[PDB]
Amino acid sequence: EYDRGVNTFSPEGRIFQIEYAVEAIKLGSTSLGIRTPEGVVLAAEKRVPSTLVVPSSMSKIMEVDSHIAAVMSGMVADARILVEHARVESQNHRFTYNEPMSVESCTLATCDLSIQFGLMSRPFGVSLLIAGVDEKGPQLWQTDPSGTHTRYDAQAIGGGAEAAQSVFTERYHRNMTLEEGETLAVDILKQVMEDQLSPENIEVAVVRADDGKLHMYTPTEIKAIMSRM
Amino acid sequence: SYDRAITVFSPDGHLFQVEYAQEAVKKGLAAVGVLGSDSVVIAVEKKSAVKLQDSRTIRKIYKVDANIYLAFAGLSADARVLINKAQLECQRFSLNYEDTMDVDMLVRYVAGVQQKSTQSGGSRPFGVATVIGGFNEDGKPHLWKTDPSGMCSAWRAVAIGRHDQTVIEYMEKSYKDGMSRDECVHFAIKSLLEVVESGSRNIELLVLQYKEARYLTEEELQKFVVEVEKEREE
Amino acid sequence: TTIVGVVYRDGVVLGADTRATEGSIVADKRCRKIHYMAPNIMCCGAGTSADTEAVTNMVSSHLALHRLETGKQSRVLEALTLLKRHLYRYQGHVSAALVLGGVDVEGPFLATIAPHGSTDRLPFVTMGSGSIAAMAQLEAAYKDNMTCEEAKELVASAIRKGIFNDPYSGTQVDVCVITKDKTELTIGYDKPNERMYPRQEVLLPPGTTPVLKEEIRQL
Amino acid sequence: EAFYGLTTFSPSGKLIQIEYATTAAGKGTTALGVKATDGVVIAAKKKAPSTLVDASSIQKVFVLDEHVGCTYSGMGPDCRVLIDSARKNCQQYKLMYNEPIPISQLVRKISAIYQEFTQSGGVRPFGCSLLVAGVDANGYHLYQVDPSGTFWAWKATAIGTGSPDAKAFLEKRYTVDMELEDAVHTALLTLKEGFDGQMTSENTQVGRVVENRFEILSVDQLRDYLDQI
Amino acid sequence: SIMAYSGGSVMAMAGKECFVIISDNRLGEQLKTISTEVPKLHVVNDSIVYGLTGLRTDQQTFANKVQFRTEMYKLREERDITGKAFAAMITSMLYEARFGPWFVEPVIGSIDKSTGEVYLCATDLIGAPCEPEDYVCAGTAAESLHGMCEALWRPGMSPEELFEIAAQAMLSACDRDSLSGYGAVAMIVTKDKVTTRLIKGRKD
Amino acid sequence: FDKYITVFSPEGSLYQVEYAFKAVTYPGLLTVAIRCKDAVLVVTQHLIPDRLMRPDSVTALYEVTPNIGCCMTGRAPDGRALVQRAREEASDYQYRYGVEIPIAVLAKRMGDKAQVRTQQAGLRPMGVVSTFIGMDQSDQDGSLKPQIYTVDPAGWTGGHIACAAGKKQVEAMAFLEKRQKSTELDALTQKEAAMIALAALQSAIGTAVKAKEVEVGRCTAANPAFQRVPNSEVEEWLTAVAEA
Amino acid sequence: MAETAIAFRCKDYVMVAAAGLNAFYYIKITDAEDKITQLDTHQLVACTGENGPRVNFTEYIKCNLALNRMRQHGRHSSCESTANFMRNCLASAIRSREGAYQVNCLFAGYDTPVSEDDDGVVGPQLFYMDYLGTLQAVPYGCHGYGACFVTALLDRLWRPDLSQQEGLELMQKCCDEVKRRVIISNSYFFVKAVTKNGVEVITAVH
Amino acid sequence: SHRYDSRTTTFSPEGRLYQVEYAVEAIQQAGTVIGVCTKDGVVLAGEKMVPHPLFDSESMQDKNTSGEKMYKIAEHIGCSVAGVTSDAYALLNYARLSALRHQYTFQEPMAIEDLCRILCDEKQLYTQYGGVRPYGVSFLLVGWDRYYGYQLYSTEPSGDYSAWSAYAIGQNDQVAHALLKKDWHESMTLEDGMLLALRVLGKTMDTAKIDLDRVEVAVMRKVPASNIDQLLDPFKHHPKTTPRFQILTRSELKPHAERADQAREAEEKAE
Repeated sequence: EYDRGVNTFSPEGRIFQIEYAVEAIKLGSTSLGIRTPEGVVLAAEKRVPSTLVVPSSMSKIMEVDSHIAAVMSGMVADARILVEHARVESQNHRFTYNEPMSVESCTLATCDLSIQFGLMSRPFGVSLLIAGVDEKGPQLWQTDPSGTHTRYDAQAIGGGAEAAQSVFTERYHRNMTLEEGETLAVDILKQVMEDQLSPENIEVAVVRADDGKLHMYTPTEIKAIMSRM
Repeated sequence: SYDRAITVFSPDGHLFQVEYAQEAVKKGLAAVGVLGSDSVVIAVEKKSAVKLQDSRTIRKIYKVDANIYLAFAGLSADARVLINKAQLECQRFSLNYEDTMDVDMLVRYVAGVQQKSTQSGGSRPFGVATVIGGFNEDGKPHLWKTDPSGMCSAWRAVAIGRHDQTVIEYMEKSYKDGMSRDECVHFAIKSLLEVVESGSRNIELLVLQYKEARYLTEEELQKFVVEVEKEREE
Repeated sequence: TTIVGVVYRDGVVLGADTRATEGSIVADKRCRKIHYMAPNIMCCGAGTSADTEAVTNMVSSHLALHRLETGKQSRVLEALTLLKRHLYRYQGHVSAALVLGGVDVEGPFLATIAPHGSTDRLPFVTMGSGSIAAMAQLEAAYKDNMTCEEAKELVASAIRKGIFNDPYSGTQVDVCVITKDKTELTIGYDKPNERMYPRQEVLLPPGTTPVLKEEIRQL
Repeated sequence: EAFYGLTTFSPSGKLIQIEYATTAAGKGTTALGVKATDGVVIAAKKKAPSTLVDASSIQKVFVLDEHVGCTYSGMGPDCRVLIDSARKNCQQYKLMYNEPIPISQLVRKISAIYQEFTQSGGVRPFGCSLLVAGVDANGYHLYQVDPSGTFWAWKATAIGTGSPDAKAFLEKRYTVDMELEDAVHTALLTLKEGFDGQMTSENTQVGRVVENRFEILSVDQLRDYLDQI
Repeated sequence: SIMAYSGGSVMAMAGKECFVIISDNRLGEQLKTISTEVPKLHVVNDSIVYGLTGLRTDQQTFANKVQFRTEMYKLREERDITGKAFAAMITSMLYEARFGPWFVEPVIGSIDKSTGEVYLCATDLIGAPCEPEDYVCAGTAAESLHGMCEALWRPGMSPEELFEIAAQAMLSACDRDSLSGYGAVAMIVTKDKVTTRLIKGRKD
Repeated sequence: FDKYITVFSPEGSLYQVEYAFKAVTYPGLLTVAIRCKDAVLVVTQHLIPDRLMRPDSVTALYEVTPNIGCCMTGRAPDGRALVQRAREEASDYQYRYGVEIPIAVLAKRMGDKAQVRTQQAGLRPMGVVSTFIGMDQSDQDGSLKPQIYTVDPAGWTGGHIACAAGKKQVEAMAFLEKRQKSTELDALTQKEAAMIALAALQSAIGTAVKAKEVEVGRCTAANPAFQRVPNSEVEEWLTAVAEA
Repeated sequence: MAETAIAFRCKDYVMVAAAGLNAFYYIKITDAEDKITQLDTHQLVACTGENGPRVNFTEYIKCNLALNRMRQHGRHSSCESTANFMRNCLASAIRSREGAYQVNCLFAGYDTPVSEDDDGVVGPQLFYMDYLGTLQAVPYGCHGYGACFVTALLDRLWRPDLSQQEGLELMQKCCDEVKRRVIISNSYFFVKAVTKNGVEVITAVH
Repeated sequence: SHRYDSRTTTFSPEGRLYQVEYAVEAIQQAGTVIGVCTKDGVVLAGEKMVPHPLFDSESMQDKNTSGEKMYKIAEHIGCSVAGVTSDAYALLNYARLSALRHQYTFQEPMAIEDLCRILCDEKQLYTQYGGVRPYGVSFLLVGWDRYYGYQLYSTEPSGDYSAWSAYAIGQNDQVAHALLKKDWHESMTLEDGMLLALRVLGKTMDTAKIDLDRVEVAVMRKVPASNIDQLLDPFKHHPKTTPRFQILTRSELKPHAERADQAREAEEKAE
């Protein structure tokens, strides 16, 4: 496994450690993101290893800034690193330009840390989704271990992703409400999760277009979503 | 400087060096943490008690700051390094922010050092899991775990080391919220004895209450081992 | 301090006074200002004693080492180059001022190094606070192809001019002769200053000074 | 730019590169040393490949400082590294303490360089042993340093090719009473034992520690000793 | 002056197979006296003693550097340092700091344990040695101590005679120095024996 | 595993250094050097098969300093690189000591440089044998004696009376040993020496040489600077060999 | 100099006092900045000088002591240890880029047996430090403008064997002399003692 | 060059670090060392290698600073090593500096357990960073500090360390442990510990008598303090007793080795 150095291309023009880091993101818990004109929604399977875990502590959704959230899949500890950098970058942007960082600019600056490997032994085994609201309204991007951001309208990452890109293709239209989005989110998780979907087993957040602020759904408010289905 | 890449993804997404660090933690002595209403209980297996080791008390639960305590499983010497770093971090923090470090802050620092070592060229991962327990300066008790991937997580109770998952499966069944000090110590002793042989000289046990950390004397412990081994017949 | 060198037919004579002051007080009446540098090279120094000692030691050591590498005798011009390069780098801050004299295969070699790291190879030289007084006796009496004795006398004479006219210089003359074959250093070649009143033994008999406590310890 | 180590432990616990360096260091020609009550003698074969080598230019015995000498076996140029460093150390010590480095300290300094090349990255160990002979305040000394960095004080010994047999023959003839004339005689006799062909003041070198100094015998001085054996 | 700030004087003199080294006892900040029980002598080993003068913090720092060096020496080398090495060492250390010096002025006495050869050495703050045969000295009262030692000292004195003239000299000179005094401590060092004595002096 | 990096084999040998010695003979060129009472010569083959190559442009002889020549034998560009390093060494030395570097010191320093490449991994040993010639002043009388120092890829440095390196270095050496039982080589004249050198080259390479197929370098007590010997004079020696 | 600290040690305690004043040029901000910092259960340091240095220096020591007591399983450092650590830290600073910590300390402690094996010094210890890292054990000492008044008063009145009560009385005369004679209002003094039983605050004196 | 990296600081598949396991093998090949921690001192008894009749002494002036197995780290700290001797000297020098840096900074003796942690941190490093091999060394440290009294730690190449009442490193450590288990108790004099140390050492290297030639003994004990120079710092407290590391001459050790022949003769009577 040290036969091929880490900067090596395969015969198909893929860097091997990147392709492998991607393979690690398919072992991760499913996360997903849905752009709506009313806001963005992120939702994550928590996938806790025990009832004895305190579920707030296994937080797959993270405030980057008042208006940006991220949700990881793959190696959580690797994700903590990226999100720390995003936080720092988003805040340096406020500092320097006295305004909130755009969501894309933020995703860029999080990919700017993922290029660095030869410095970092290996790539981050992490894909983020980064939802936010700025001047161009709600937005959802995906980072990969490649370092390649990609704006999306709906996305999944994780073991779910393939089954969840089935469901988006059928039920996602560019014009849904924030509640129809919450609903499609939680639906998808119900369908792809291993465990029974309960209000502690998942994590849901939204960044609303109107206020441009990010709300993390408490278990209560996630029941309020499960209610109508 | 030597900066070869030690930790790298293999084909099926895995980081072997981190899986193998974790294998080194499954060979380590058990440790267990339990969170009650007003207490955290950290209990660890000792290796035995050969007549040769110093009869002067050596603790296998380490103090990181006044308020924070850490058990570990895995490579002793790696652990010792992590702990020294943790100790030194808590002081750096006091010194920068006057306040004392919240436990969760300390845990995150440690987990970040663990993570950092799965991604630094030249270095292998620490082969150490930790249980960390303590109280913030607001009377709220916490209990955390780190594994060698650098992942931490808060628990109501937890086990690390050999047969961690046997012990955690046990604890899922029994464990209730809002235990007393004495029910915590009981529950921890009970849980450890799922994998440790006697409860004689091979269990150190630490009890953390807001502002007061106290190891059981070998005598106080044995009233609890009889009270428990007598409850295991049934 | 007065140091002096002259080249004579067979070699080089160096000379020095021996008063080491501190401030305006003679710390040592009889210090050695003529440093060994190599078997065939000596140095005298003036300026800041510490700088002079450091520098000669350093170079002496380097040449010792270089001599094991090469197997040959040290050349006076290697000695000089190591010195000037060192002093030049410290821009005068290392306030050594050296007369360097030896004999190599190429013949006698006498030179000054100034603290800023200038050299001046010459047939007679002086350095030190006594330098001007001594230089004047060299200009007055030097000639080419002096015999060894002629050279010693002249070097002594020149150093006496500093001893007697520079405050910073005194006590006695040391000389060093360096031929192709050997290096003969001669302490007190001239002692023109005994003391003229014999010391008066002031009698202070044991117990004279009041003691409060005492600790004795055997070995 | 290679920073990984070349010398490593092997499953039996052995450091094999160091055994091989030790093998290399016993493939030299014979050198040996004899300590006596009033001095030390070290002596080596200079087996010149051809007659067209200027034997004056081959040095098998070396001054390290006025009071201490060495000779060596195994790979010449590796030893030249050690000797250069040992010369420096002798001089650094004088510069500091304005006394000659005691042999014990010198050998520990050498030992240390050898050890660095058994652990430091990128390098192989030294493939030569030294004898070091000298005189300090503790008297006369004679030490052997091997590539492990280990060293031994000896009363007499021999490194290089004919060495087991040369050591055996020194065991007989050595006496704690020995004076230096007899030591030289014994050293030269011991060489001569395993010497293919006539010994000459050309194809042998000899160093002695006598009084307070180390000196390499001239060919003149060595010829007077070789007329009595 | 920084060299005078802390006050204090030290002096060492040779006799036949012995020396005396002696310090005054005062520690000041200029004219403020802080303590009258601060002898400036350090014992390196049975045969070497030294005193430092100069800025007291540097005396402390440097003495501690000297004690690291000497204890390290003794472990590596398995013998006691000798006064010549010891003084060379010191000189080296002071000169390392030539461009930002330790404000100290050491005064070293030593006696070869065999021979009985006695070695004194005082240095300036950048480590220029002064190795006279008679007596060396340093500190605030150094002018006056040269006065006294010149006058009183003679060759081949015995421990006792030598002690008396060391003490009279230290006291007479310290009585003319505002920054030195409160009596003195003296160590008399022979081959066989070390004797320390605390000497009574003025309280001004 | 030991064949490709600078670690010891079980026999205690460094393969990459042995193989670097084969790089010395691979080109097929021989070099011979020889000292006489007041000179030293180095003769190396100078083969220009390519009619279109410019003979004066390729050489294995190099001034290192005005008073030190060297001939590199082996992998030519590795030789060129050692020459650069020698030159640097010589020049750093003149700056530091104010004197031209003695040739035995230069050799020694180049042996140190090579040795390093055999002990630090992942630097390829230079596959050359360096042969420095020059005069050398004696400390007794100040007279100049001629010197030949080699350095080989292991870092083994040696002084010689005569020496050959390159293809057939053995049959060249054998010839000079044999001619050293007759005459005393340090009592010869620059002519009798050059004859011996050229004859050894001829013996070894099994052919008679022409002047333009060798290149000869020289230092002499009279004129210590290292100089390419002109062809006219090499022709005359080669004539003097075919005859006597 | 504006804030005077005083200390002295008797047989069974070391008593330390220091003026509350905190100033800004002439503006008196408070007479109630406690400048006596406890470093350990039996060690305290009265420290004078600008808040910046005083707090950074004391917080550094207090941390490093605490650190070292962790990395040493709960064992208290000796007072001489601590004082040498402080000295070395001060001293190192005068030759640093940043420069001297402009603070002057009285370090006082009481050394108790740390274990059954401790043959060490038992009792009160007091050290005078200055910003350059001078460090001297003393039976009493002072810093500040009052330093000299008090020092001469203690030379007159101090005895090694005062009771804890004679000590309060004597410290009161010390504080009072500093109020009588220093132009700068050192109106309130904080006073603490160290004994076998630790640091006690003393409110009876001010 | 990366094809030839042996990857010394990597984990193996069972979370084992092979280079550290094999350093341990190297140590189990080394001369045995026994340590016995009493309450009157600590004893180290070590197997020297077989004394060729041509070995010389280094003629060091200080007899107690080093021997073949035993070294002094500080006035209060001694050690003995098993394993790659030259690695030992690298570390030993490190331990010496550390103990003296501690003394520089605090002006008091470093405690044994801190010296020990320092040492083992230096070893742990090489098992994690740096791509070179570990130090192939095991100490037994001994010494005395005011915190814990006589102590005896032992270190391993992993960087772990442990406190013991008695222990052995080197050749037949398993066997020597089992024998100390049986005969160690909490109330031994120094003489008793010296005996136990030799009985065990002589039992592991399979000798009828103890072979004075093949054995070194060191003792760390407190002795009266001589050079209380009290006029020189009046306020400084000087303890009445101070630790001393002592290496026993052949003669000081002769009695104690006879006395361990006699308790090996009186244990073959019962049989």
